[PDB]
Amino acid sequence: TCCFECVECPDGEYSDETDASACNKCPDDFWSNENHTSCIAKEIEFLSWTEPFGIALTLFAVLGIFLTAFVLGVFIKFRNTPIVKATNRELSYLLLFSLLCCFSSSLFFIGEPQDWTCRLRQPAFGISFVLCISCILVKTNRVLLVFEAKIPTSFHRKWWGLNLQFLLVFLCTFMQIVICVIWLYTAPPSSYRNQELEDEIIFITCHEGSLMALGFLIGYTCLLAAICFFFAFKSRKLPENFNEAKFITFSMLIFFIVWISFIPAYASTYGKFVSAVEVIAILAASFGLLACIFFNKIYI
Amino acid sequence: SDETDASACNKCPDDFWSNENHTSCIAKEIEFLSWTEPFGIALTLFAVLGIFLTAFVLGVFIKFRNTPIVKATNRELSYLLLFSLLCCFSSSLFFIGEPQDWTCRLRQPAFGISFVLCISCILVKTNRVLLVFENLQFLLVFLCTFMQIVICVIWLYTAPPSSYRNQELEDEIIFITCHEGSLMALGFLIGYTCLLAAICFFFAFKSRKLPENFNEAKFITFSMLIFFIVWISFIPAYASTYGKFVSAVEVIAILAASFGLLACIFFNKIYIILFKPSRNTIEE
Ligand SMILES: CCCCCCCC/C=C\CCCCCCCC(=O)OC[C@@H](COP(=O)(O)OCC[N+](C)(C)C)OC(=O)CCCCCCC/C=C/CCCCCCCC
Ligand SMILES: CC(C)CCC[C@@H](C)[C@H]1CC[C@H]2[C@@H]3CC=C4C[C@@H](O)CC[C@]4(C)[C@H]3CC[C@]12C
Ligand SMILES: C[C@@H](NCCCc1cccc(C(F)(F)F)c1)c1cccc2ccccc12
Ligand SMILES: C[C@@H](NCCCc1cccc(C(F)(F)F)c1)c1cccc2ccccc12
Repeated sequence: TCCFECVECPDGEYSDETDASACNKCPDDFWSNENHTSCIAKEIEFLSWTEPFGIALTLFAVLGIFLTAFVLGVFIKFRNTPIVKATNRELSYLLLFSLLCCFSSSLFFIGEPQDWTCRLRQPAFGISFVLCISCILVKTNRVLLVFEAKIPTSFHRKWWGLNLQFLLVFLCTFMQIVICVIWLYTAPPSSYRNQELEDEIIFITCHEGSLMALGFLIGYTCLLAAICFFFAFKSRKLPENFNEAKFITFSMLIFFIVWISFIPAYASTYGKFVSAVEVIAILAASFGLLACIFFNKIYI
Repeated sequence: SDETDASACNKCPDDFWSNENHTSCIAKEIEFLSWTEPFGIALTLFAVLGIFLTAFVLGVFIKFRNTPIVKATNRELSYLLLFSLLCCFSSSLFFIGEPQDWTCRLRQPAFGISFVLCISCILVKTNRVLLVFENLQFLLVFLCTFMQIVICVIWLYTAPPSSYRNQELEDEIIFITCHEGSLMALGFLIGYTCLLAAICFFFAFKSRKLPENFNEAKFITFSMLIFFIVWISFIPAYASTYGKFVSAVEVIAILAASFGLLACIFFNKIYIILFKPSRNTIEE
C-alpha cells in the first residue's frame, strides 16, 4: 500500500488534499474547475437585457412603435382627403392599433422567464395577428360588395350600418379567444429549470404543457392567410385608388416565407437563439405588414 | 472494464463509446440527412413535382409552338430558361444523402451556374432597352455565364471541398459534413449572383409600366423581389441551425426561389395558351 500512482479525477469531481485516495463529488448547482481543484457555480443562460442582442431587439421595437404612431397621426390630421376616406377610415384606425399590439408582444420574450410571461407569450401575438388579418379580410369584402352592386342600397339605420363592419372582426377573433381560454384553464404553461441537457449550464425556459392547442392556432392563423390571398386574387380588377392586391399577396408571402424558413432552427436548436429567432420573425412580419399597405398611401 | 478485480478502467477506442452499464464498448452512431427520414421525403416529393411541372410546361410551348403567343417571345431563350429551371430542382436533389467526396465539390457550383444562366436569360429580355445598343443574345448569355464558370475552376484547383467526419459536436454521435474549401471563392460567387440580379431587377422596375406580352416586366420584378426576400431570410435560419438541418434549410431556399422564377414568368402565359383561344396577334 505504500506504493501508488496518481490519476486525475474525472469531470465534475475535485480534490484539495495531498493524498486524496478518492474523488469528492461536486455539490449540486456547482461544477469542477479546469484543474479539478475547487467547485465553482454553474452558469444560467437566458435572453437578458445586458447583452447588446437584447439591447438591439428592444431598440428595434421602439422604432417600430414610433413609426406606427407617426402613421396614425397622418390618418388623424388628413382624415378627410378623398384617398384617405377611400380606404375605410374606421377599420384602418383599428388595424393600426392592432399593429401597435403586435410590436409589443415581442417584448415578452426578453428577460428571465416567469409563469405569467410564459403564459402570455403566444396568445397575445396570435390574437393581434388574427385581428389584423380579419380587419384586412372584412375591408376587402366590403369594397367588392360595394363594387358588385346591381341595384341601390337598403341599410335601414346608418349607425347599425357600421355595426356589421365591427362585429365581423370580433366573430373572426372569437374562435381563437375561445381556444386560448380553454387551453389556459385546462393546462396552463409554466416555467421549467432544465439542467439535464448540458452539464455545466442551467437553462431557464417555459413549458407548453398541452401542445395540441399550438397546432390549432397555427392551423387557424394560416387558414385565414389562405383566405386573404383568395380574396386578393378576387380583388384584382378594381380601380387604382381602391385596389389593394399586390400589397396583400406580398405581406402574406413574407409571413409564410419567414415562418417556414425558421422551422428547422426552432425544431433542432435549444437555448437562447430560439427566442432570438422568434423575436426577429415577429418583428419581420409586423414591419412587412405595416409598410406593404400603409406606406404607399402615406407617400401620396 | 470487462473482468473481475480491475486495477483501472480502460479507455475506449476513438470509434466507439461505452455501454450504459460501463461493462463493454459498443458502436457509435453516425447522423446525416438520409433518404428515409420523414423530413426528407417531403423535400424529395416537392422537387419531383417541380420537375414534372417544368416538363409539362416545356410540353405546351414546344407543342402549341405554331401560335402567336409563343412566337411573340423568343423560343430559344425560353428553352434555355426551362432547361436551367429543370436543373435547379434536380440540383437540390444533390443536397440530400450521405456526403461523399465529389458531392461536396458539386454542391454549390451547380446551383450557382444554373441560377446565373436563368438570370442571364431574363436580363437579355427586359424591354430591349438593354439590347438596343446590342446572334448577339447567345454571345451575351455565354459571356455572363463564363465569369461564373471561370471562378468555379480557379476554385476547384486551389482548394476542392471534401468530407470532414466531425467528432467535436456530440461525443457519442459522429457528424458527416462538408468543408467548403476557401471562403473568398464562395463570397465572390454570391456577390456576382446577387449583382447580376440587382441590375436585372432595376431595368425591369424601370420598364415596369410597359404592357408588352401581358406586362411581363412586372412579373420579372416580382420574381426578383421574391428571390431577395427568400435569401435575406436565409441568413438567420442557417446561422442558428446546428446539426443535420443545414441541408434542409438550403434545399428549402433553393426550391422556393426556383418556383419563384417559374411561376411568375410562366403560369399566366400557360393559362392563356391552354384556355381561352381568343388572343391572336391582338393582345400579344
Ligand atoms: C425559405 C422560405 C420559403 C417559404 C415558401 C414560400 C413559397 C412562395 C414563393 C413562390 C411561388 C409562387 C409566387 C407567386 C407570386 C405572385 C405575384 C403577385 O404578387 O401577384 C400579382 C397580383 C396583383 O396583380 P395586379 O392587381 O397588380 O394587376 C392587375 C392587372 N389587371 C387589372 C389586368 C388584372 O395578381 C394576383 O393574381 C394576386 C393573387 C394572389 C397569388 C397567390 C400567391 C400564390 C402562393 C403560393 C404558395 C403560398 C404558400 C407557400 C407554401 C407553404 C405553406 C405553409
Ligand atoms: C405553385 C402555384 C400554384 C402558385 C400560384 C401561381 C398562380 C396560381 C398565380 C401566381 C401569379 C398569379 C397571376 C398574377 C397576375 C395576373 C395578371 C392578371 O391580369 C390575371 C391573373 C394573373 C395571371 C394571376 C393568375 C394566378 C397566378 C399565375
Ligand atoms: C410565435 C409563434 N409561437 C411559437 C411557434 C414557433 C415556430 C417556429 C417556426 C415556425 C413555426 C410555424 F411556422 F410552424 F408556425 C412556429 C406563434 C404563436 C401563435 C400563432 C402563430 C402564427 C404564425 C406564426 C407563429 C405563431
Ligand atoms: C446554395 C447557396 N449557398 C449556400 C451556402 C452559403 C454559405 C455557407 C457557409 C458559409 C458561408 C460563408 F462563408 F460565406 F459565410 C456561406 C448558393 C450557392 C451558389 C450561389 C448562390 C447565390 C445566392 C444565394 C445562395 C447561393
